[PDB]
Amino acid sequence: MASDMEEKFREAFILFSSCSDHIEMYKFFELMNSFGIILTNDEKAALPNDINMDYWLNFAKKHYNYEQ
Repeated sequence: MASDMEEKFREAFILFSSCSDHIEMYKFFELMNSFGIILTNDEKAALPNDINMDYWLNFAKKHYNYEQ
């Protein structure tokens, strides 16, 4: 389900951010790739410097491939 996935997204943010309010950019790349999300270079360059859980949840709901 989508709710199932949102809980997976949340727990993964906690893991990849080491329990922090903001995730380092290179760890954000690891986090998104762990869910199959591949950004283009200039999409990466457009990410804001400060990435919190709500940013990641909105991002993951937009980019995740629910077919796979």
